Amino acid sequence: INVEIKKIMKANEKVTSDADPMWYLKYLNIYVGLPDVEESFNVTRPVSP
Amino acid sequence: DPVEIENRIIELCHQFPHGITDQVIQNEMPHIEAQQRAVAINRLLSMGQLDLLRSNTGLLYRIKDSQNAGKMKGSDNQEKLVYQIIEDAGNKGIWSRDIRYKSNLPLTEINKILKNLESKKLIKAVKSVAASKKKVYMLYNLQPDRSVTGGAWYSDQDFESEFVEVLNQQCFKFLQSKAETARESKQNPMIQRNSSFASSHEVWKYICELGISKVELSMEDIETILNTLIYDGKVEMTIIAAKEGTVGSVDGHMKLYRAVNPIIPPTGLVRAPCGLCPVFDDCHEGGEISPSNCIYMTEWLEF
Amino acid sequence: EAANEAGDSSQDEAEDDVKQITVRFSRPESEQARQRRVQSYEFLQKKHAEE
Ligand code: SF4
Repeated sequence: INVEIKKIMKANEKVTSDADPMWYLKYLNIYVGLPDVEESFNVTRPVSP
Repeated sequence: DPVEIENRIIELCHQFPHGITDQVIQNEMPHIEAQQRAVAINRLLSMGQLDLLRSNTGLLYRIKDSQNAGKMKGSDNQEKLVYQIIEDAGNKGIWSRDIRYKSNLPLTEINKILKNLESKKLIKAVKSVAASKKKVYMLYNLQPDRSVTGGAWYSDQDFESEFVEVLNQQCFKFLQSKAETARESKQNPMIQRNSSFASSHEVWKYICELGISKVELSMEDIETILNTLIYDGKVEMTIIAAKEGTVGSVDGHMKLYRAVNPIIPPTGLVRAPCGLCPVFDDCHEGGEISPSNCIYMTEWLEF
Repeated sequence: EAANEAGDSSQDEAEDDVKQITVRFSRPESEQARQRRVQSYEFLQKKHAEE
């Protein structure tokens, strides 16, 4: 989660389609953050195991 | 200076739109050796402003089509890089899907190119009668091929069954009348058979005199109609040897058609409901489909 | 072998094999296909021969 995920994201950092050139989707940096629960309406909250 | 040589070659190509051979370039510019001219031609071909043709007289160098422009909005590069295969297709035409796959461009760009080319009268879109899926694009100057589009039978991508039926009926009536006249003449068996015979040109002129439809019917069209009639088991065709005459269609051969009666009348199997039954396979003594409680035989005996 | 196939007959009539204009599209090559072409052995051999 600290090293290998970043390498995987870098291996596929750029994705583009053949049609309509000059269009692309570039990934910059990926984060995992702390554990949270999606119970609240559009709000996160710390949850214990 | 090779730039001057290239410019002079381009001017000579402009002077002769059909292409120029190496002899013409040598005569116009004799003070330059063959190696320099070859290098200049190689550079001209590398930069993409000339095309090479191999004719019975040798090699021809033609200026690439750039003056004929229908899509000037944007870049002439894609204009010519589409018109190239548009022309290559030419009479046979090419669907929009094939143009897209050959151009390796999105659908929007090729649609824009086609619209802009149609605006300045360079390409015409005609509906493919063989497979009415998309419209094929062809050169505006070329005549549309009958196989890919058009045809004496097809009218607006719709087969005229009534037209071919009327043609068959009229041809059969004419051949039957001719055979009846030949039989009634009873002058001599060989003369009778020769008179009952009808050449393709004769029946074609007869149909033309009738004038059932407005579309012009060629000789091969009436030939195909008579072939279909033969396939119907109603007429007979024979190929005789004739060098030249009023037909002059086939070299040393002439097709003569005559109305002939069938070999035997309807057989006995068809006279029974069992022979024309569509569920004949499921027939069984004891079951739902039994000859005792059959509806076909019931209606046949009642009639 | 080609010469023999051509001389299969004693006298060969003038063949009407005029080279129709088979000028293919310089299709825009996909980046993957372009890299494959660059990494092809024929391309490297031609580049070596250019010198
Ligand atoms: S349904 Fe009757 S008439 Fe028809 S095939 Fe069977 S037995 Fe014959």
